Amino acid sequence: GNIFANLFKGLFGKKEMRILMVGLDAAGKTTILYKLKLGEIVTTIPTIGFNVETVEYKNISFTVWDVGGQDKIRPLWRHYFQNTQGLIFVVDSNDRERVNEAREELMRMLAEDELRDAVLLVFANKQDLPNAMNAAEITDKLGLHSLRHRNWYIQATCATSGDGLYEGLDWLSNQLRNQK
Amino acid sequence: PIRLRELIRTIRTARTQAEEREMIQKECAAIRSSFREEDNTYRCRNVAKLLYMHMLGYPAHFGQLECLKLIASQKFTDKRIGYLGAMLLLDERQDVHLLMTNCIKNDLNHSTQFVQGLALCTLGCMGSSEMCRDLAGEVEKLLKTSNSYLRKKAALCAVHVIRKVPELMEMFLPATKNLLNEKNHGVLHTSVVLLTEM
Amino acid sequence: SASAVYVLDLKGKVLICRNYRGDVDMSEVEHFMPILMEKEEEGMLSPILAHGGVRFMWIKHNNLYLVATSKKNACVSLVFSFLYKVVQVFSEYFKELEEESIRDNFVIIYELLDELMDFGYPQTTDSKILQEYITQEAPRPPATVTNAVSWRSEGIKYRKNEVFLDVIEAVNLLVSANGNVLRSEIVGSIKMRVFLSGMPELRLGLNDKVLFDNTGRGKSKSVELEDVKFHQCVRLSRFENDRTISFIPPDGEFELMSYRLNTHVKPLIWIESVIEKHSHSRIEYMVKAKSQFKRRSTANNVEIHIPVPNDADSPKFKTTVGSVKWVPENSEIVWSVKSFPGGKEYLMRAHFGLPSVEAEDKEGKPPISVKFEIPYFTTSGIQVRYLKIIEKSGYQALPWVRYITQNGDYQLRTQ
Amino acid sequence: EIFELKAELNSDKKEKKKEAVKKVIASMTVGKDVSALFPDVVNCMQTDNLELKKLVYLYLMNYAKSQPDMAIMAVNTFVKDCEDPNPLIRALAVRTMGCIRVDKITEYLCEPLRKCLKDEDPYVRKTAAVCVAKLHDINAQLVEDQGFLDTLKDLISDSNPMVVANAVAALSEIAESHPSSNLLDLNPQSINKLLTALNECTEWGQIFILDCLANYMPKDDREAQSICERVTPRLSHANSAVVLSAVKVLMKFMEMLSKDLDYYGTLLKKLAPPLVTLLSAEPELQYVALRNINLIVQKRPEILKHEMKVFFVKYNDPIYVKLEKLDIMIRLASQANIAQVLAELREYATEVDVDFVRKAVRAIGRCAIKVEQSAERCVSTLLDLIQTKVNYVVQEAIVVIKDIFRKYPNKYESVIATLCENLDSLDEPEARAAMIWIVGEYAERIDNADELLESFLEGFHDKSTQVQLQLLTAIVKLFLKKPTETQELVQQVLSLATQDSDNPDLRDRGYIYWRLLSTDPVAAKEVVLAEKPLISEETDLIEPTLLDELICYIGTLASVYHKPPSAFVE
Amino acid sequence: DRKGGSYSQAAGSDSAQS
Amino acid sequence: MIHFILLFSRQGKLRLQKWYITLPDKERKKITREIVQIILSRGHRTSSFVDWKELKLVYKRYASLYFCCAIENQDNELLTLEIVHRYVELLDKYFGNVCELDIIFNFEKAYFILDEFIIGGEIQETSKKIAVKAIEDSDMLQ
Amino acid sequence: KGENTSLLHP
Ligand SMILES: Nc1nc2c(ncn2[C@@H]2O[C@H](COP(=O)(O)OP(=O)(O)OP(=O)(O)O)[C@@H](O)[C@H]2O)c(=O)[nH]1
Ligand SMILES: [Mg+2]
Repeated sequence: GNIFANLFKGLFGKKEMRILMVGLDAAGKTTILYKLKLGEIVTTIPTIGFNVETVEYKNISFTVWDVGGQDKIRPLWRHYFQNTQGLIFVVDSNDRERVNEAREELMRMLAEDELRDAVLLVFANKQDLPNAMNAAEITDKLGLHSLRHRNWYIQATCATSGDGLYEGLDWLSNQLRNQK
Repeated sequence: PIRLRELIRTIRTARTQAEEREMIQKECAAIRSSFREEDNTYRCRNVAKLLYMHMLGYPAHFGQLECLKLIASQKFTDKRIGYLGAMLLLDERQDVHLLMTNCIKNDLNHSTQFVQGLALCTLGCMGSSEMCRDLAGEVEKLLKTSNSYLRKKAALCAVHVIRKVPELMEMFLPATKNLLNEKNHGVLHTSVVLLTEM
Repeated sequence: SASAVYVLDLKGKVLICRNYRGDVDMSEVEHFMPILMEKEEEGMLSPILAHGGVRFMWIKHNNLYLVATSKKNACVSLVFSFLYKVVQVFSEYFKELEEESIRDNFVIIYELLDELMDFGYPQTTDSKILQEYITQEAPRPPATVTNAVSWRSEGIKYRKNEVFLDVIEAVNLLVSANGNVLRSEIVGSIKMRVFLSGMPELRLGLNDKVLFDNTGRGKSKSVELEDVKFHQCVRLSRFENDRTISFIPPDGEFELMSYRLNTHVKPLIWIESVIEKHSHSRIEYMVKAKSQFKRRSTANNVEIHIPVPNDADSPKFKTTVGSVKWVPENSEIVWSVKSFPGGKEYLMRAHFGLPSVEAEDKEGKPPISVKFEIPYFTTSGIQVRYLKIIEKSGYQALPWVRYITQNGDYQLRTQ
Repeated sequence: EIFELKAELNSDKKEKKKEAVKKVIASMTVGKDVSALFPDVVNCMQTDNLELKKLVYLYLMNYAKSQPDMAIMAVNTFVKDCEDPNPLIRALAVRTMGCIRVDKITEYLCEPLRKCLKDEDPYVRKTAAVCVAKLHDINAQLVEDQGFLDTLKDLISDSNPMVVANAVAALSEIAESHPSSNLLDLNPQSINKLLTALNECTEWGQIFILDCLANYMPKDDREAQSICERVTPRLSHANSAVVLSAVKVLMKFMEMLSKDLDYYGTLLKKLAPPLVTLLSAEPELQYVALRNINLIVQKRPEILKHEMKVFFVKYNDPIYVKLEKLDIMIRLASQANIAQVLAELREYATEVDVDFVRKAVRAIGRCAIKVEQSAERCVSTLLDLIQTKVNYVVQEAIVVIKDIFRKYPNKYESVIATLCENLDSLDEPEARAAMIWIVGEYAERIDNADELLESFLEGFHDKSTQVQLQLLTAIVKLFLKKPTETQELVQQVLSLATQDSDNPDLRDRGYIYWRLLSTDPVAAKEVVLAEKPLISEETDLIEPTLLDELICYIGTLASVYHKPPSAFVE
Repeated sequence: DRKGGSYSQAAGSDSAQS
Repeated sequence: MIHFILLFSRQGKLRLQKWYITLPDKERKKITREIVQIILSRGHRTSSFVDWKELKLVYKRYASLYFCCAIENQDNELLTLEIVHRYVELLDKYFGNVCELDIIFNFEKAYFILDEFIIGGEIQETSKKIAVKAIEDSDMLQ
Repeated sequence: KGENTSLLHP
């Protein structure tokens, strides 16, 4: 066999990668996806089903599959677990009562033997109010350090501002791609 | 990606029931292999083959997520294939149409008159007890428009919602008032049917 | 006591019919198809139907059902034997048993049907004997049918006198899911292709346990055949008297004796398979094949069928020896091995995906069946001792025989 | 088409006549009514070529009843062909003469039949013997007048073993329809002569030779011993029907044999290998073999006592064979192979056939009821099946538990707690009624019997008559046993079954229960909650009179269906 | 050669049993 | 409203199926088999109307392949036949000399035409040219 | 055949 075509394609960029968008409802997941794709704070109705989009950055097509946090859609996250390489968790630091529910949902989704190669991606959404915690208090409460064989990274992203999205994208690219 | 005509000819070439079942399984294996790779180019052919196999009497449970993925796609052929799959292999008792509510809502505000019409037809054909609850607001918005080609679809969707949800008829009374003067025969027939149902 | 022997098709059309008594109307065949359809759709379908006072007993052929209508209390076993004889005659005359020859060989088919049975009582069933009086390409009937010897035509002459034997073994193992074997029986099959001049009276002699005990040599390796079924040429009285197997071999290939005795030894091939099937996520097949047979024997064309999931897709096979391929038509993993030396150990690690949506109905757990076939290996240990070929004219025969060991009903129950 | 075919058949060219005959034969096989051209083909009948004569004879036989009047133009041709030097032509003419169902044609065929009865050719003799039987079946009076019985009887005592077997079969067929008057039975010399030609008969002649002995009844042990010794070699025949016929003959002869002698033991030992060999036959004959084993199992169950491994149903076995395998295992089930039977039933409960699962459950229940030593194992298997979360399996387990409790309820109190909460939402009438009966009769180990019956009383007025009766009986039993927690429940049941219940039997039962409660509640304990006697299990063994008659009818339609020969023929 | 084991010549009778 | 529409061939094979009632797959298959058996076991002078399961099952086949419908007992019977004839005419006009061969291969086109004509069991376009024009415009979109 | 025939023959 010959791999000349593959080498030629990789000389200018061939890897695309994937990504997932899961978390509690009203956690800034749709707004974060809109900011990553377009770059504006778009107001949308609650995600009854799901939203599928793609982001082109660093020569990698970062496809984002937004998943709602509805009760009827919480157990539907297993549908996107098939043929999935990445996973992004959106935390809701502005909902103290919903923080436990989000942590339980993340633990349930992380306790499946089918989703093992998807590295952890914790995004601190709603990072605009004083009640939002830091990048370590939320991780300590969620116990991200206790996830064996899981590469998790906590990043604070402001839905209204958009700061920290570039850092999260760079971290995801570094975790997915292991080349120069 | 085998074409629909080729699959139909292959099915017709089978004489014995066992041979036909073996051919159907051989085609379904390739279809499942293509679907597991997240194929998006020849997805329409795979969807058509799966629908043909299901209509001939073969299981099509594995081809449920593919139809949902194609419903939220952008291609017209892919959207039509997804709508046909949802109408055929999707029902209220399927339990996988809950995620289709978001796709229907997204396609309900589409500027194209074909995607929105297809979504409305699919919603009317496979209306559920919960889909109409979260889709009643959007149905009434399209019923007050002046689109002759969409007025009949809106009337049919409202009739289907009323049949599925008898308590939602109160939201259609102020929308069907002063709608008996439509020049088009289809719009008048839809209005008469809606009035009779109410 | 069949009333009318007819041949049906896959669409319910009677390819050919031949009434023998006329006590059953020819229009009753039309109701056989609806009756069969109703029986199949309700699980009550049986080879013997019942259309009111007429019973339609027939078997299922390759492409048509040879249904033989009857009205009285006819022998069902006799009808089945007649149908089997007719099928064998058709196979001998026509290489293919399908609708292609039914509509093309009617001229000879009608003559064969008329000559085979008269008034519902068959009289001639030997294909070799019947081929000398009914041909598709007529002289007086041969004296073999009238004579006692109806399985060896007289006057056969050949340049050489060579008889080829075939000691084919059938290793059938019924291993339960617990790991133990329930039904482990080996059925012998001595098929010989006799090609000699004249009408020799073969005197088959083997190392039978009963014969060794009678002669006083019941201490060496003797085959303990629980059931021995001799052919028509084999004299039952001679075998019953002193275990003397004396019979006239026929012209061609035929089954002389069919031994069948239980086996209490370990299986030749041991399959240790595991199923690490995740709940709608993936599946693992840690199947290991252990060859318990002698190292001097090689199991050529070893095919251990591993039943994989019906809806499994994107499967991966991590084996050691032999090619592993998944056939979606059969819904199983075929562990095909070309050469399997005795004592070898092949390990495979299957890995296939599964759809997220669960199946609507259960599919069952078909047993895993191996297709091992080791030639020149006799599991039962029975060896041919002598073959007394005696001819009135006097000639030096050159008998030959080969031992072939294969797998019969060697299925392994799944977990 | 028709005109062209008639013109071709009415020509002087043999090449066109043969083509016309072939086309006519193909049209009849293709399903074309060619009986209108029967008179045209009559002229082209006396032909030298044997290829066209057979087709003409077949057309006449198939077009004889349709046009009996036009068949009068073939008696002379048949008479001429009955004297041809070639044995094949004479045999074909004899077969065609007997195959024609013409009342005015068989009368003139007596002379050719008589001439061919003493034919030197064995094929001609067999053809004449077949034609005599055909004529007797068509017209018994004509055959009796022609005196063919004497000629048929002398056929058995002549040479030509195939012809002798054919004559014996024809005589048996004639006597089968005969009223038993002037039977063709023979003394021991005839039996010995038939046995002497049995070893020289063909595969088909063996059945004819062995069927004759099925009617004769031996009178002495020496004659029976000789018959058994001569039929012993038949057990090693490649033909499946020959082995079955030999087994039936041996079973019939064993009725006169003496068990004190060693002949009975040798016959029993030599019959098991034959049954084992027959069990490995074709799937079509598998049902026949299973029926024969079941028929002979109820008569001589000591032969196949140790044959249990071979009764296991295979994965590729047919439904008709799989169902019979369970019945065979149940009939041969014993404490020696109780564990093997339980293991086989457990594996058979994991299949996908609903009918197969029900049959396996019924077989397991029958084995548990028949053998009390495996009652605990059967109960454990039923509990595991119920815990398997299968609707059909759950119903089968509930039915099995209900059946076992009525038979062996002394130590069945350890399973009531497990069955108290076992998915009682199933709506199967055969399972809900059984559960209600078990709760009512076993309302001692369950502390929530009244609470459980509350859910079943919501629709007692419209559930079913049997279900309503079972619920009323359970409520009455609970009130009699524990009237403190079911005092209002009994009154509610009486009100619902006596006022709103329109069932006649149910209304009468409710009225009787109310009268008993209002007359003497203390006496209701000794009247309603009394110790019922031992329940007589339904024995599956056939009646001895039917078994003896079924023994002689082995391998026929009366044996597979397990019915008398006169209860299924028309 | 032939698959399933090479054919071997057979004896005439039990020479050791007379 | 039409509960379900099933286009079955004379041999019993079904070339089209569109049910407006959410029923189980096994139940739907059993209902289709029963409808095929009833239609296949009926003469040519049965009035083309069958009261099966309290449903006015109207059968009117103009060729080898037959047609079926399930209309509730609240409307006229000739309306179903008129709707079936109009649908057949529209399909013939859209396809052009429609035969059994084009139905099996062009099942997607027939399904799209049925969806654009009848939605939810009720009629959507009374005219025969407006529906054809809409179908052509939708097909030309790509 | 019987399938190539037009449904209505128009
Ligand atoms: N004003 C403001 N609102 C925010 C911010 N971050 C998150 N939110 C809230 O988060 C919600 C985001 O919802 P969407 O963007 O539509 O998508 P989502 O996060 O998946 O929410 P659901 O659709 O309900 O599942 C908004 O409705 C906001 O109320 C923020 O930075 N500023
Ligand atoms: Mg969202």
